[PDB]
Parts: sequence; structure tokens; C-alpha cells
Amino acid sequence: KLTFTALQQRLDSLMLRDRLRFSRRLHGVKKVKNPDAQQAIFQEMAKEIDQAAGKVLLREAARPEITYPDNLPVSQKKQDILEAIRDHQVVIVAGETGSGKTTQLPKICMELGRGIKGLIGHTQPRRLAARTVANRIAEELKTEPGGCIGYKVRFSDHVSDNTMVKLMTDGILLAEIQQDRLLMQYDTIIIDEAHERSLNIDFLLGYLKELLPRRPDLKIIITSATIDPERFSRHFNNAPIIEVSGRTYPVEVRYRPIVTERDQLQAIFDAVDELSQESHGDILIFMSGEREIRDTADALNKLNLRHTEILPLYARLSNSEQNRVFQSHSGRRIVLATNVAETSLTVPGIKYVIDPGTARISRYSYRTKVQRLPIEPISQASANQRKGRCGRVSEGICIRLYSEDDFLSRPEFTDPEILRTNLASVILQMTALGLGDIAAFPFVEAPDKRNIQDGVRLLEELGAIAYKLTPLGRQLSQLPVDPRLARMVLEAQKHGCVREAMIITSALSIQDPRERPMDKQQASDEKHRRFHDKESDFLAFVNLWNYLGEQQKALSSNAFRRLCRTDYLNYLRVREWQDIYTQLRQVVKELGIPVNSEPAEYREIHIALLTGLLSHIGMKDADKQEYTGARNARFSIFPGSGLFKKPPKWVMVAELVETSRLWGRIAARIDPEWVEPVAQHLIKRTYSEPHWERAVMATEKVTVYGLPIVAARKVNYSQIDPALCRELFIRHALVE
Repeated sequence: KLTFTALQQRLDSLMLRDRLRFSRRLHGVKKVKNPDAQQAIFQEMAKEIDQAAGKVLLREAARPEITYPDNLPVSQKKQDILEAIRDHQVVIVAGETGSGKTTQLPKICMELGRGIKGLIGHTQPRRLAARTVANRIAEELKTEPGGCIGYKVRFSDHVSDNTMVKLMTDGILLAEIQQDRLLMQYDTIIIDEAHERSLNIDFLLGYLKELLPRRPDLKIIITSATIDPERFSRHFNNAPIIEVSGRTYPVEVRYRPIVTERDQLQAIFDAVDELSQESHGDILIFMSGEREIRDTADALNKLNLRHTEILPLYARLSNSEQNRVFQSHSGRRIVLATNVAETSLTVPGIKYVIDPGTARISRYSYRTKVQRLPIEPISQASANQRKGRCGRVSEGICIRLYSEDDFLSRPEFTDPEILRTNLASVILQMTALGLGDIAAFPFVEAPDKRNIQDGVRLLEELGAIAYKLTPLGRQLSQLPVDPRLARMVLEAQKHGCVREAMIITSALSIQDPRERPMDKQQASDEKHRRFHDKESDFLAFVNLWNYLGEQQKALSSNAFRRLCRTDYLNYLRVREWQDIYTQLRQVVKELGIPVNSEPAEYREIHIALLTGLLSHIGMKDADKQEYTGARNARFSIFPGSGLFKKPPKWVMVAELVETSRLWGRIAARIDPEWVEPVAQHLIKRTYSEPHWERAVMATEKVTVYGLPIVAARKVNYSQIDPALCRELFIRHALVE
């Protein structure tokens, strides 16, 4: 015979994912009335459970022989770590450079008996990094891709049933929460490179803590660089931290700071020449954007240096191209990369690095209430990670294109991305992943609660949204820019002005490329006046863009930088502009949105913009002076705006900034009739003074955040109040 309880024990020896389905089936047998049928269904279930328990034994028998490296970088602490993991649910393993933590910790778990009933999940910030770690561990254990080591880098990829160790990015593990909130597929979860503290890492660290009581079988550990490993231990109730001494051989630091003919890449050039005098070792150059990488790879190729291969490492590269970065390379290789190179996976034989000390960093402007991508000086922690890529027995040199006092003036750490992102994006994204309510989320670092209600409001103004995510909210969270700007891009689909909108919203995401220095004020101002538009500051963005692309075709790359210096345009930000515009154009086309070919008209582009700035409308006084904005707030146009001298009745501004007073930056003239269709979710209709006219007519007043887009329009009042119009109609129709 078979009993209900008898088969529950068989479940405790199953893979976790298979337990729930059998559990639901066993309970359903309680309905069956015929006892012969119950035992009949029990026997078949027991034969199905036997196969499932056979899968565990098969996986447990196919465990390979675990080997640890001869170099003993962490292998001495490997004996120490196996003691740490087995005893505590949460262990934090701090490391430095290529200590071998990333590749041995799944092995350490596998040897501890883990990975059998659940998967050993291991996250990485980048698709490439995750794929190489898997290939790294698979060869060390002599395992082919179908074997016990796999990786998943695209949400539509899958791994074999023989997989014992799964490697993915953070975004994938988040995507998997949606369809597996208990995360039953894993019995171990390794979070790598947690020192970066992006949104996906913080979302994952918060959610795992929320999950840990519901999953006492789950053991999780957090690998990181030595950047404040203590805070993670405070996040969980208690958490033992282990510090691994990464053996780094000495690196020499040379500070080479720089202060109309000079080239921007000239500092870069002289630094590689300096390194050339020392040796022909491989050089790694960290840079800001992909176009800057292109512009440098082109300039280093025109130099025709001796026996040197210039390898620009973009994200768009094929996997066949990234494998080339690890090839034998007979001659010298100069690798040009961005922060992607700051990840644990390194180019094998790098001897020197060149660090401009600057990086494009997502940060919310409290002053102008927008999320921007400013280029700014990296932190000491980031800079020491860049220099840490010289790690090798051979002596290496790091050249820092800035003064030593500069490096010591910079802040010690980079702000975690949660503390420099506007909450609307934070809300919009955890809503899209199902992370729930923000306040109840156990953030490792909490945001500011005052901005929580201000984020909800903006998502509500933007039609993006506890709460639910409208379909355009889903589209909104797939866009790299600020939600206000993201909304304009989507609306441009309807008006056929997507090119213009992608130009403008990428332009408004960066610090203005149009420089104005004190010595050259009249000349820079004269130059910028070429693109100004009569009725829209925004059109100056489209004018300059069409021009910079016109000369980019006509001129060589060298003569282009020369033009920037001549036309007073910060070259670095002109390149960031194109970089963002392109990254924007990729997500846009991943969605069904077309991109135009003909210039859109003034009304078509500005209605699209308007959907993002509905709270930024204003109407002018009759005193020929100030404006009235949302919520009875008043402001004035920023001097230097194209509209400043002929301000219109209805204005639309990109920025409300309060210094001496509240000013409006980047203005454009609108027609208040445009506001009505894109405002249905916010308008407040008001009626007054109904009268019988030869039905009953009333006067309608429409307001958005208190402003009168429709002052008074005669309408038929029969729908708004049936009773009154019925009464009045009877008297007049009879008297008629």
C-alpha cells in the first residue's frame, strides 16, 4: 500500500522545481472516492517520483573531480572558505584583482554537495563576462559546453539538464523572478562584482534578503572587490566576511596631467609614446564612449605604428571578435575599452594602462530635475581598479592623465546607482520586474521617501502607471533616457517625428555641448546663433545635429575635431550625444517604432515633446512679463533663450530652475489647443452658467494643473446634467 505521507518523504529527496507539481497532485488524490482508484493513482505517482529521484542521483553521480589551481591564489583560503559557506547561510568573500575567486567559488560549492537538487547560480554585470567565466571553469574541469557548466546571457536562452552551475547576468536573474518568485531552480546564488552597486545588484540584494526566510535551504554568497565589503554584512542580520589576499605584483604610477591647435587625443598619443620608450608591452586605454574609441583607433592606425594591432572593444562586437581579444597576438596589442574592461575578466597580457580618469556616469540633477549622463572624474576606488589591470609578475606602468592632487581630491567611492537615480525610474523598473512596493523593499541603501510620491506623480503624469504598469509604461522602462524624455520618444511614433525626438532627448540627457568660454564669448555666441530657431530652443538641437553630420561627411576625422574647437563645441560631449542617440535608436527599433526620413513639421515635433513636459506648461500675463505655471507657480524665461525677446502667451520649457527666481530653460511656443488631446488623464472640466438658447448651453472651463487651456467654450449641457435640461426644455419648447 501507499500513504499520503509516504510520498511526501520521496519529495524531500527530489529537485526543488519538481516538488511543487507532485505536491499539488498528491493533495488532489484526496478528492478521489474509490479507495482502489487512490492506490491506483498512488502507484503511478510513485513511479513518476522514482524517475525524478533518479534525476538527482544521475546528477549526483555525474559530479566531476574538483581541482584547484597550482598558483594557490585563493586555494589556501579555499580550505578556509568551505568551512565558512557550510556553516552560515550568507558569506561575503572580498577579493582583489584576479585572485581567482570568480572561478573557484562554484567549484567550492560543488564539492560541498551543493548544485545537486538545485542550480548554482552565478551572476555577472555583463553578458561577455558571464560567458567567459563558464568557458573558463568548463575547461579547468575538462567539461564541454553541454556538460555540467553552462551560461545564460539572453533571456530566451536555455541550459542543459546536466547543468550544475549556471552563469548569467543580473538582469537575467531578475527576469527569472517574475516566473519563479521562490527561485526554486537554485540552491545557491552567487552575486559577483557587487561593489559596482548598480540597480540590478541592489534589487537582487534586497529581494534575496526578503526571500531568505521563505528559503532556508538556499545559501547565498556575495563576491566583491575590497570596496566596503562591510556594508553587505550589515544588510543581512549577521554576515561573516572573508577577505582574500590577492597577490598583486608592483605597479608604477605616473601622473601626466594636461593644461586651438592642440588635439584632444594628443595627451593619449604622448602617453603611448612614453610607454613605447619603455617596452613593446600591451597597453590598455580606458575611454568614455564608443565613438571616442573609434576616433582613437582611427588616429592610431594612421600613425602606422610598428608591429601593433589596435583592437577596439565595443559592445556591438561579435563573439568572434571578443574571442580575438584573447588570441595569441604575435605583435603588440593596444586595447581600447570603456568601463567594460574594469570587470574581473581581463585581457591576458596587459602590461601598461592609460587612465584619463573620467567616465560617463548616470546621475540625477536635483537642480534641473532630470536624469543625465554627465562625463565626470571617476573616484579613487574606480581609479585603483583601472590600475589594478596591470596585475602580473612582470612590472607594469599606469599613466594617469591628471595630477596627483586631483586623484586625492576626488571622492573615495562612487555613489551607488540607487542614490543618484530619480525614483520614478527606480519605481518604473521594480514595477516592471514585480519587485513590489518601494517602501517595503529592504534596500541595502534606501532612497529618499520624499521623492517617492514625486516619482509616482510623474509616472502618473506620464501615463506610465499597489500599482500596475500600462503597456506604454513597459515600453518606457526599456529606454535608456529619463522617463520624461522616454515619453516624448514614444509619442513621436504617432506624429512621424522620431528622428527629431531621438536627437532632442539624447541632447537633453547630456551637458550642453555648446561651450562658451569667457575669452571667446562673442565668437562662441556668434557661432551658436547660426542654429537658433525663431519659435523653439529645441529646434536648435535639430539644426546643430543636421549640421554636425553634414560636416562629419565632408571632413576627415582630424578636421572634425578641428571644427569643434573652431565652432566652440565640446568634442567629448558631441561624441556622447551621438553615442546616446545610437543606443537610443537601437532600443527604439527593437520595439516596433519606425524612424523617419523626412523632416517633421513644427507642430508634429512639439506635441510629442509636450507629452513629456505637461507639468512644464505656462501661460503669460497680460503685463508682458512673467508666466503662470502648474500649481499656481510663476516663472520667467531664461535670458539667452531664442524666445526671450518675443515671449509667447503659451510656453513650454524643459527646465524650471530656482536661483534668484524660478526660471524656464529651453523654451518653445505652443498652441494651448494641442494640450487637450494629450491631457485627457489630467484635465479638470468645469461648467458654469447654463442657459436655454434658441437646448441648454453652458460654458466649459478646462484646466491642467490649474491652467486654463480652454477658458470658456459653449457646449450642450444635456449630457452633463440631464435633470436641469429636461426641466428648462419643457418650459421653453411649450412657450415657443
